[PDB]
Amino acid sequence: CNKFDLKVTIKPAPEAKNTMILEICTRYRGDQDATMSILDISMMTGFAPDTDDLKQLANGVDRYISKYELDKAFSDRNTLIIYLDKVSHSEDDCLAFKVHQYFNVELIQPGAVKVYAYYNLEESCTRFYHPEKEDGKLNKLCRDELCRCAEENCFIKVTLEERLDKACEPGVDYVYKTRLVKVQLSNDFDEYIMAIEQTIKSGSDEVQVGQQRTFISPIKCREALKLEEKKHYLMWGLSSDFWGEKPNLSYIIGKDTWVEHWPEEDECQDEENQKQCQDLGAFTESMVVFGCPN
Amino acid sequence: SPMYSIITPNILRLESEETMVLEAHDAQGDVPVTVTVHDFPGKKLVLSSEKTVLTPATNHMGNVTFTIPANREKGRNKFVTVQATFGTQVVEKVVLVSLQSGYLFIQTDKTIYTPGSTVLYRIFTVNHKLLPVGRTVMVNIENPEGIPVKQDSLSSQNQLGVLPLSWDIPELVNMGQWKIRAYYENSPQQVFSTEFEVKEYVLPSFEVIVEPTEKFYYIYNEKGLEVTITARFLYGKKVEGTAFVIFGIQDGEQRISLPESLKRIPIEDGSGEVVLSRKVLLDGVQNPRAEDLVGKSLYVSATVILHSGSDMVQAERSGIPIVTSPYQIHFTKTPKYFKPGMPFDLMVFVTNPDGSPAYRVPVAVQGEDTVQSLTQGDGVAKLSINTHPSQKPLSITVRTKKQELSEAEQATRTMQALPYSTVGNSNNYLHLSVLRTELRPGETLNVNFLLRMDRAHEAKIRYYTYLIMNKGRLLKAGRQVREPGQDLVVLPLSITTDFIPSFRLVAYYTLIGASGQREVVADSVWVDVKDSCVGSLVVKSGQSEDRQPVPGQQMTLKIEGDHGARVVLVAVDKGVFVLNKKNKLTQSKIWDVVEKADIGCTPGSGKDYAGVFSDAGLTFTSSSGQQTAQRAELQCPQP
Amino acid sequence: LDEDIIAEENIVSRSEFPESWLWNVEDLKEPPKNGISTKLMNIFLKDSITTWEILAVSMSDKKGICVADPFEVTVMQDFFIDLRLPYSVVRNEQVEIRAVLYNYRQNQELKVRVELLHNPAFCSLATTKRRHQQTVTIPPKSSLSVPYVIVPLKTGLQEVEVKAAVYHHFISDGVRKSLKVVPE
Amino acid sequence: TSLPTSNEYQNEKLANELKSLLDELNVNELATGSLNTYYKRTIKISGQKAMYALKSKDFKKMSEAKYQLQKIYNEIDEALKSKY
Repeated sequence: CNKFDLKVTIKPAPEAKNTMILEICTRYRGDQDATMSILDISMMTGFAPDTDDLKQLANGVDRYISKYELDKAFSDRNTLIIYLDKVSHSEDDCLAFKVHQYFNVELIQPGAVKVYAYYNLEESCTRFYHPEKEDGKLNKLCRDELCRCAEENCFIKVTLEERLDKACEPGVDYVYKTRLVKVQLSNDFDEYIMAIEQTIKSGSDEVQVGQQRTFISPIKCREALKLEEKKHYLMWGLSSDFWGEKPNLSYIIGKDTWVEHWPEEDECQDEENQKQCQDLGAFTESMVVFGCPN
Repeated sequence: SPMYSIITPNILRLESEETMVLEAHDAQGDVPVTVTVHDFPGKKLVLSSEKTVLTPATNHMGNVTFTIPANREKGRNKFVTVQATFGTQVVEKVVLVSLQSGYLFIQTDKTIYTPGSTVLYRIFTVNHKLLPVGRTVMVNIENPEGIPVKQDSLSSQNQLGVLPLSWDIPELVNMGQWKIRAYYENSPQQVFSTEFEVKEYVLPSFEVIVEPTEKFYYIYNEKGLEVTITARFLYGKKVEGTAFVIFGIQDGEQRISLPESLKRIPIEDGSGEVVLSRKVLLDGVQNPRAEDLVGKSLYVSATVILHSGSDMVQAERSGIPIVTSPYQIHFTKTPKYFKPGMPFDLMVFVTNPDGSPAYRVPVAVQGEDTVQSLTQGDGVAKLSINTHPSQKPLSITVRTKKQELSEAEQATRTMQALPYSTVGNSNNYLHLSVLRTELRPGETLNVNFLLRMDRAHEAKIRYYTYLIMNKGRLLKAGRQVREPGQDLVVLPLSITTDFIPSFRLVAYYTLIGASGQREVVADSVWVDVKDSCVGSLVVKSGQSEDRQPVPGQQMTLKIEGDHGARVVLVAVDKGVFVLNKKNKLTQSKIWDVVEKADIGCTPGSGKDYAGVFSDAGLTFTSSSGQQTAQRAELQCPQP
Repeated sequence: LDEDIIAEENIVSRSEFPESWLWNVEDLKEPPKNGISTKLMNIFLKDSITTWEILAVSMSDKKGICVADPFEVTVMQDFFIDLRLPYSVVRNEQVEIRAVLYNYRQNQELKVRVELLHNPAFCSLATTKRRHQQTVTIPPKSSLSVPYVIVPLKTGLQEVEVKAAVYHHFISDGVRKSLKVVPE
Repeated sequence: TSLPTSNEYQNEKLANELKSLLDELNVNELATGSLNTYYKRTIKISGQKAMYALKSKDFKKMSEAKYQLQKIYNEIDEALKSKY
């Protein structure tokens, strides 16, 4: 960025139940106010600008939108440029227009704004926006320099049978009963240092009983799993959940992974936990002595 | 008294055939002649092999064909002494020679490459006749700070004059204007260069074109400069979008933008209108005597954006002239010497400001109101004035005469033509009046041979000896016979493709008269023929009729050209040319290389008998000692 | 998979977009007629939707060199996609590529299901299992822009691919362009 | 029974003409393998047109398609001849 500033506020309006307000704020980092400049906006799948608003703007001075773009039916307007006669070097020049979702969808991609002066395009800045995603930023998982995609689902009527099934698929490669030592967290990616209490089915990871293994998850999954320390756990996943090289290996908290809170010795004495502690127990023997039916 | 004359090109060339004209004037029976070239000074006998006889059959006119080798021989011109011996008599002359082998042209597949994209290139190699020859060539690839980053050495022997080549552009490297240079291993000094830009780019999906309604701006034009902006995809289709336009003034290489002239217009249905107003243009400098702005130029940069925001394109029309008159006037295609009494054919050249030939424009001279003549499609106007037999310099001044232009808006120019300075001031002249249009090979041109002298020695003159220069070599040398009492004789000149792009004609006669004085009267004329390939080449469509082809589809290509010729193909996404259209190969670019290499430096004639000869690329040495000013300068007279 | 539309199973994209080609050499050895040898050439056009400019030079020792005029050939389509990738992205920065959908049909709007194919080497709303499509409407004689936001995940040479099909017609395009990924 | 109506006859001719091709489609699709990508890219879209067209029992779609597929079949032959 640096040549331009860009603050894109995507807020809901007061007073449908979906419609909101997009606000765009730009300033030029220089001595004079920039000359003619471009705002290259795009709508979030499902939205498109309120027209009555867009006109308002174009009537404005310092600003203009081409007839060509006005005439189209709001529905047909999923990108759109707003030309500017200037952008102040001094303070932020801002504006906004109500957008409306007319279309019902799951997984709504983020819109984005872009700015620059007509003369030079490589000196642009480019801010995303989105209702849930914090910064209009997709969900990734990056340690140091290596990133991998995490826009999938968190992990996801349980019978010893439903487990002797899902737990023999191709992906499954590690099946563990592990106790959780350290519960760390960060603004980006929280981790977990769980030590392995019994290697139920060994994987491409040469890990002896007792050793500690480091799992990770996106900061957006705090709700999916109630985290407790010294709480024992049953879990399995794939060997594609492996992070970086050996033997400093890690585990990735994904969709293809399964998570269930393994009760405690004297907690299973309860008369509602029994339906579990038993299924579990059996599962243990059924995976150690026999293995997978296939 | 017999007289032998030797006529050669002003400047010879290595490893190529040259020709020189042997003549026996007023002699009897067969005359055997031996011709020899020696290095200068001294003796190396570089070429003696050739012998010939001037039979009374062929009116004593000789053919010289020879090829000077390139033996182990600077900054100082090397010469040679030619020696022609008729019977026992021995005439000779000391001419200039050049190491200049011929030409070189380079072709690159694109005009512009990205780091890591290979550049294909061909070196076409030819002699001064533009015929494919085979020598050894060196080829450098300079980076944009001039430093050779690669060279090879290649021979064009048995390659029909075409050297394929490539170079893999490294991944990291300076962007900027790279250059490919090549010279004949014989002559390093005559280097040849073509450029190519290395940049980072994606191709654009349309082209943008800026255009002033006029090819110039008139300072008193209240409307300012009007400009129409035009955008259309590469697949031919009209563009919608908005476009930012802005102007400036150029002085020399110096460039001032008029920040205030910035305008944002809509590009609708592939087009848009926009204007610089006289006010901005003047304010934009400092607001002074508009006259001041005369001579400078304007420019416009436009930048279109599709309404989709996907793709941008810049483009700029540069150096639009600020002028007080629309037309310019040039005498550089008109000779600078006339014959008093004889009609003088004026070749006025009328260019638009930019430089382009202006069609159908009227012109006439100072004196006479009735004389007018337009400008044929070549920006040329043929006007002829009958001159007075006065030994006074003849100053002519021409002036445009277009209706709808004010007499201040019209453009003029003046030249000065001197009379032909005869021998002993005898008043003997020769004029070649040639009908002047667009000559084309096949068409037949008439050369009026007009004799100007006292009937006293009129019966004496029996024949005209004529010659043809072309690409700076002899293309033909013949005789035109005459009978006493005749002042006009007409020469049927067949015009073949071997005449392109322009040929010179020098006719001369010789006689004894007045008081036992050996004389030479002559005349030289330039005639620019219609420029175009010497053979032909065309690439039209295969399927006589059809709808547009489709991505990946088979299409038949048709190539109509000379039998046995070699064609070398390349097809280029025209999107490239929207990033860079410079440095392409053109045939017009080649004709331009060939003319600037002319050894003849004048449109027509000579100050004296001996000038006509040195003005066209020629020397005349006779037994009687009437030789031409030796030539020892490689280039023409520094302008 | 039985609708009034073409299937991604059956869309074969365009991918071969040279900037120059046909750097070939042909010889007019044919039987001269009226002095003019004629060769017929069988060439296969490349996938790009643009105008090709073919330039020929001829060299003959009898008649010399000859820059043939340029000769234009326009490859086009009534509907197609323009995948406008920039020169280079930086691994792990989020951008937004645009798929521009052109409809040059005379007089009728087009309904397309356009789709950014999944690439493990990129972080897109497109997964091994779930695809990423919208269903959109282009007026006639114009362009619809289609945002796809992504995140490049591995350096070196990566590949974005879009497919679209029009309903009720059986027209389809698909482009496969590649862009430079560079580390920070 | 007797004879079919106008529509009835034409409609059933087209269809069988059409089918007649779809039959030996697969053979074709398979010859594209050797051929330049345009052939494959083409035939696949032409194939579907047919099969939907055929099942749609509508004259237009059916003939229109009848022809699409005819062409490309011919552009295959022409192709494989310049190769032995």
